[PDB]
Amino acid sequence: ARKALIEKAKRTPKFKVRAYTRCVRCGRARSVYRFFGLCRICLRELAHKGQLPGVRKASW
Amino acid sequence: PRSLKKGVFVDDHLLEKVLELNAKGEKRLIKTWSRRSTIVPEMVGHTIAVYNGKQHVPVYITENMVGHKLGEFAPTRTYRGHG
Amino acid sequence: ARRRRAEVRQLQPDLVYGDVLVTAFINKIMRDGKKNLAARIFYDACKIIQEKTGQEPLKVFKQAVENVKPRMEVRSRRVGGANYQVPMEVSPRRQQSLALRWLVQAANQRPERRAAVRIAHELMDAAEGKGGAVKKKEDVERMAEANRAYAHYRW
Amino acid sequence: GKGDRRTRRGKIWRGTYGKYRPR
Amino acid sequence: EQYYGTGRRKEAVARVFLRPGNGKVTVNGQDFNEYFQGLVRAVAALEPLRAVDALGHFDAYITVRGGGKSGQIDAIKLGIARALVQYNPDYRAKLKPLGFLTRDARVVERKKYGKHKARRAPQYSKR
Amino acid sequence: TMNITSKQMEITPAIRQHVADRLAKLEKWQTHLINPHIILSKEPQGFVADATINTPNGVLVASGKHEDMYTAINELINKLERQLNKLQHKGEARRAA
Amino acid sequence: IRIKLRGFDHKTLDASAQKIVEAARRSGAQVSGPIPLPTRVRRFTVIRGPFKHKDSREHFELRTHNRLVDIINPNRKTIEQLMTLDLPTGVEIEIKT
Amino acid sequence: GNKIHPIGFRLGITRDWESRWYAGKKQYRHLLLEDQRIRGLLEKELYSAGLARVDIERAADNVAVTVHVAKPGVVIGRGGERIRVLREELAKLTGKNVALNVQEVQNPNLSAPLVAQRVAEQIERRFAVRRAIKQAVQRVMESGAKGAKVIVSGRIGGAEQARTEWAAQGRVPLHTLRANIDYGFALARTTYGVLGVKAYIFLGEV
RNA sequence: CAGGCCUUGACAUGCUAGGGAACCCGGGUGAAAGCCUGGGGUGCCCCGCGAGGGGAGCCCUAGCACAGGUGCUGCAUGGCCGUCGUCAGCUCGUGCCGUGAGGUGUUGGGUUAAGUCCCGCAACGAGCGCAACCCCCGCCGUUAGUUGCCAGCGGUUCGGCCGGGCACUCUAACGGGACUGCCCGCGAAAGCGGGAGGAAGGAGGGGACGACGUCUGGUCAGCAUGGCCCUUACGGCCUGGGCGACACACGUGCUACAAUGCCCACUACAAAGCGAUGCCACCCGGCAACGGGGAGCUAAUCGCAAAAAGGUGGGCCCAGUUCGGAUUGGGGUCUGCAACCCGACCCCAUGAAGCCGGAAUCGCUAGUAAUCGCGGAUCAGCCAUGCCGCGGUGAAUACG
Ligand SMILES: [Mg+2]
Ligand SMILES: [Mg+2]
Ligand SMILES: [Mg+2]
Ligand SMILES: [Mg+2]
Ligand SMILES: [Mg+2]
Ligand SMILES: [Mg+2]
Ligand SMILES: [Mg+2]
Ligand SMILES: [Mg+2]
Ligand SMILES: [Mg+2]
Ligand SMILES: [Mg+2]
Ligand SMILES: [Mg+2]
Ligand SMILES: [Mg+2]
Ligand SMILES: [Mg+2]
Ligand SMILES: [Mg+2]
Ligand SMILES: [Mg+2]
Ligand SMILES: [Mg+2]
Ligand SMILES: [Mg+2]
Ligand SMILES: [Mg+2]
Ligand SMILES: [Mg+2]
Ligand SMILES: [Mg+2]
Ligand SMILES: [Mg+2]
Ligand SMILES: [Mg+2]
Ligand SMILES: [Mg+2]
Ligand SMILES: [Mg+2]
Ligand SMILES: [Mg+2]
Ligand SMILES: [Mg+2]
Ligand SMILES: [Mg+2]
Ligand SMILES: [Mg+2]
Ligand SMILES: [Mg+2]
Ligand SMILES: [Mg+2]
Ligand SMILES: [Mg+2]
Ligand SMILES: [Mg+2]
Ligand SMILES: [Mg+2]
Ligand SMILES: [Mg+2]
Ligand SMILES: [Mg+2]
Ligand SMILES: [Mg+2]
Ligand SMILES: [Mg+2]
Ligand SMILES: [Mg+2]
Ligand SMILES: [Mg+2]
Ligand SMILES: [Mg+2]
Ligand SMILES: [Mg+2]
Ligand SMILES: [Mg+2]
Ligand SMILES: [Mg+2]
Ligand SMILES: [Mg+2]
Ligand SMILES: [Mg+2]
Ligand SMILES: [Mg+2]
Ligand SMILES: [Mg+2]
Ligand SMILES: [Mg+2]
Ligand SMILES: [Mg+2]
Ligand SMILES: [Mg+2]
Ligand SMILES: [Mg+2]
Ligand SMILES: [Mg+2]
Ligand SMILES: [Mg+2]
Ligand SMILES: [Mg+2]
Ligand SMILES: [Mg+2]
Ligand SMILES: [Mg+2]
Ligand SMILES: [Mg+2]
Ligand SMILES: [Mg+2]
Ligand SMILES: [Mg+2]
Ligand SMILES: [Mg+2]
Ligand SMILES: [Mg+2]
Ligand SMILES: [Zn+2]
Repeated sequence: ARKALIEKAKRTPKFKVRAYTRCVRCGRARSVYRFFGLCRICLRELAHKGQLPGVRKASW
Repeated sequence: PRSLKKGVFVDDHLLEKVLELNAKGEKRLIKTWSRRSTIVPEMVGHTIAVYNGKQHVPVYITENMVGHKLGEFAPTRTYRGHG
Repeated sequence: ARRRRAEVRQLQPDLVYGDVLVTAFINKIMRDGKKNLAARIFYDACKIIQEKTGQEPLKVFKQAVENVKPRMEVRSRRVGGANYQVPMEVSPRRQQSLALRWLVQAANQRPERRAAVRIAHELMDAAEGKGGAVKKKEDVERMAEANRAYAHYRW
Repeated sequence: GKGDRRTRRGKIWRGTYGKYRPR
Repeated sequence: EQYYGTGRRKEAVARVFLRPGNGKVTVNGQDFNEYFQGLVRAVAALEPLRAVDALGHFDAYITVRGGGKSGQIDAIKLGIARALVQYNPDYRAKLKPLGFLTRDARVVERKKYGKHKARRAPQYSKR
Repeated sequence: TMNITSKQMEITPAIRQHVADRLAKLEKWQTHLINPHIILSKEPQGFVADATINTPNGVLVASGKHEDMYTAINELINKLERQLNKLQHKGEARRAA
Repeated sequence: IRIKLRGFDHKTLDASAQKIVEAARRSGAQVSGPIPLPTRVRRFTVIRGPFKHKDSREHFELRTHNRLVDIINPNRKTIEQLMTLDLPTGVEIEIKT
Repeated sequence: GNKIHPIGFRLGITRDWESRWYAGKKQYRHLLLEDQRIRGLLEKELYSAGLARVDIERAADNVAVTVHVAKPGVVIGRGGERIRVLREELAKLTGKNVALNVQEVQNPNLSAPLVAQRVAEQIERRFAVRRAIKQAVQRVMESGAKGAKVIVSGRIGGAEQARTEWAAQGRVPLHTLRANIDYGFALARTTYGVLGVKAYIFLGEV
């Protein structure tokens, strides 16, 4: 039960509660960041590539 | 519990059948999946079969069990004890 | 630690008497980093001992300290197949730490209901040579003398 | 303390308000 | 007629204005003792001038913001001691030896991942 | 008390009880067995019996391996004993001088 | 006559805060020099590995740096000339009054 | 399993982002999605060309995609045939004014993503992986690089036991921030499974 | 998991044939899904004053390929991570020694946080690590002066509010600064001990950073991927249940057992963040949760916001209590289609265990521990006492 689920997550639901974010990249339902539309893993994968504008390794 | 400003919630599809049976005179058994529906004064004396996930449990409604939810009378877990 | 002999923290002299030893005592009173509370308790105690016995609190406090200092202690050392309680002299740094520690602990075993009072009275007894604090010191010393025979195992 | 709702401290810990901690 | 110093401790910053007079001291719109009422830590703030006897010789106008009362107190201690070195250059000796003229860099160490706090580690049961 | 984990395997109360009677051999040494934990597991080669037990004089960690789950358990016990006997007697070695 | 500058890169921000402040200082009269508005930092903290290993993270941040410049004595010499200026890509400009 | 990604570690020091723009909270995600879809299409279509980097720029309703490549011609076409074909496929997806540029990769044998893909191609052709890796590194050093390191992990040669083979020459100081190191990855799909290829090229320190 | 349903199928690329495309709107049956069905107008380039004739814009219906599988194998794998370990190490080239595995270098004397550096040496170099280059913090400077600041002079509705100014604070970009550089001493040197200057001293504090490799470590359930397995079902939709069960057992935490405390009332002092079906001033109804009004703020402007410990006063008087706040009864609020299973919050009542914890065992070397509160991601709401951050207060001790 995966591709059917990345699909069902797209279609608007019968009630607005049933909506939930999936990672637009890998389809992950968990740890999905609103700001990027990405999960924690993809967030890390693209950022390391430099394909997230302004995003950089944070050190203090 | 549910805000008093809002309604006394019954799923309408359950309720409708109640009033239908009330008019003609009650009663046939009513199979419902509506655990979330309040027992309502109009329902008293009926016997509603409440699906617990597996079986439909026959529940004869009485004057004492009005304010409650339908699910409260069709328990969802089989537990006979330990050991 | 393994590499070097650590550095003794130099404390800041206390506001009311200008005393590093008082500051140290305050910190030992201090629970949960509530030093304002800690400060009051001591200074409140300093008030009390003046009322009960009109002298210099500072003089009392310092006399109580010199009375709780263990001059000799036992430290275990397992030699062969037995643990011997070896008699050792206490370094002045350590004498201080133990004295201030026992003072507060013995204070807080006392029955009267307010800390400042317990701290007051214990400092009064220890100054005169009574109280559980001095009892600790006396005992530690007696243990050491009791094992004078093992004083050659000293490192 | 912090576990008692009917007190000020309890409402702070819990991050709510009421009679025992008003705003 | 005016003399100035900048004090910082932790997150507290203090602007202090030394102006000669009888010794009245003001912190953020209130007397010293009104703002630091009930704090033993307080009178440590006036320590730099006690080192050069400027106890009663100066009034002091003082701003303070950020951090907490104690850090603010330590901040004041710094600034008024900068103000003094400013009021007289030869004040350095008999101020530097008391280290009043230096700023301690000791601040809150950052919280690290894997730990409960900065250094406090989570409890583990090996077996 | 004593915990047993059967990783990605099903076992019976019988088998669990067997392990308890087998660990029981360690009671020989009259020392406290604190939270003994047995983990049973299946590799492609055979079974694996893991155990971690703490005692007043140290920890016991051992892994037993064998095609027969019972032998795997028995070898686990053998390795645990040898460790426990060292923990209980190593201190006696240097009583002189 | 307000110009508000916002970018993810501060080299290309200060770049453009400079040039706007130059352009209108040329065709006069007064530019209120580029004031650096405090940065809004958006942090993202992630577990390094895809599965378990909770105690290991990596920190990422996204910094929106703000600049403000005020052209005080405008004179539409500036206003028209400003309409064409070579602005880098990582910067967004806002003009208001 | 340890080493930090050598590019993400150098962002804004020796290496610059590939999507350079600003966007606010309400917008960022949607631009980013479109950005990746642009890369999705182009990564498939421009592979044969020798795709190394794909820079992306944005202002307002208009976007400029700069494609770096070893074979500019394979991108552009005959007088602009494919280059035109692209804008249409592009701005259909974009739905906005999509400027497509192309730019030379002066030395493809100093471009780490290129070296990586070449070796990945070589090992899908059932070439001798170790002989290949030494070659790749030999090419990169001849082309003047200050150091090189290439790594291949997986069922090498078809073997059931996965293994990792690498080779290196000169300097590759992955710990040095100011050292410019191009990095690239290439996936080699075979009948027996996936091999991973990593290429490190040390162009020099800044 | 149970039950009700769907069969090129929730989704890709196809090729073919019927319908009209396309999109919206209702009706029946039903828990819903689904099944049933009654609505209504398709541009094009086209013979079109004419029926009529498409093409492919997209759908529909029937096919066939195919889809789909969080089914198996992390012991076939890529990727990424954990660990030993921020440990000081792991090697290569050539030469030399050995029949050979292999040695040498890399050992040795000194030194360092360090295979750090020095001296010596059949070794002479080189690489990956170490360090440095990067970020935060500490001092200072330059450039800037609003939405931030207010030293001084004017107004001052009595509030940096106004004039004004950018000094100061700050904010945020760029620089300076520490190198054992300088003196004493020991040294063959490298260094070590002490001093001064200085905001800072011997890596200034913290961060990012993790060698060759190990654990046939972890993940086929984030993703990818070989192969094996499912195909009116091991795919797909829905309603309900379950993941929240409870004789027991262990791990991590929260709150505690009280007077250095608890309660009330009044009164101070942060930082980092977050906020247009959002953050909510202020007003009014309610004991309250909250509700209804309603201004401001694309936010250094406005808002969350009150920080808490603390301070000042008053009560409690050593009791299972004015400690503790579990359990349960009753009444409400809010979110949400819906709080029975299974939400958080408020109020009334109830007011348990617990009097400091056996064997055993964890953390921490300084702004640390301890203690105090604040924010954020996720997020309709929340089971967060979790996690990642932030500042407040602020120790003890290290012989070895
Ligand atoms: Mg299924
Ligand atoms: Mg999948
Ligand atoms: Mg949701
Ligand atoms: Mg989600
Ligand atoms: Mg004590
Ligand atoms: Mg005692
Ligand atoms: Mg006596
Ligand atoms: Mg209470
Ligand atoms: Mg006072
Ligand atoms: Mg803290
Ligand atoms: Mg653990
Ligand atoms: Mg068990
Ligand atoms: Mg199981
Ligand atoms: Mg079992
Ligand atoms: Mg094992
Ligand atoms: Mg035996
Ligand atoms: Mg042995
Ligand atoms: Mg944890
Ligand atoms: Mg593995
Ligand atoms: Mg792997
Ligand atoms: Mg496994
Ligand atoms: Mg030989
Ligand atoms: Mg030979
Ligand atoms: Mg050799
Ligand atoms: Mg050799
Ligand atoms: Mg070696
Ligand atoms: Mg060797
Ligand atoms: Mg040596
Ligand atoms: Mg080291
Ligand atoms: Mg070296
Ligand atoms: Mg040598
Ligand atoms: Mg700062
Ligand atoms: Mg200036
Ligand atoms: Mg030194
Ligand atoms: Mg390093
Ligand atoms: Mg395994
Ligand atoms: Mg998979
Ligand atoms: Mg697979
Ligand atoms: Mg085959
Ligand atoms: Mg369901
Ligand atoms: Mg459920
Ligand atoms: Mg669960
Ligand atoms: Mg049991
Ligand atoms: Mg227990
Ligand atoms: Mg907890
Ligand atoms: Mg516990
Ligand atoms: Mg009691
Ligand atoms: Mg009771
Ligand atoms: Mg009891
Ligand atoms: Mg009570
Ligand atoms: Mg109730
Ligand atoms: Mg519920
Ligand atoms: Mg205890
Ligand atoms: Mg306690
Ligand atoms: Mg014990
Ligand atoms: Mg340490
Ligand atoms: Mg407390
Ligand atoms: Mg919080
Ligand atoms: Mg939030
Ligand atoms: Mg939330
Ligand atoms: Mg609950
Ligand atoms: Zn993802």
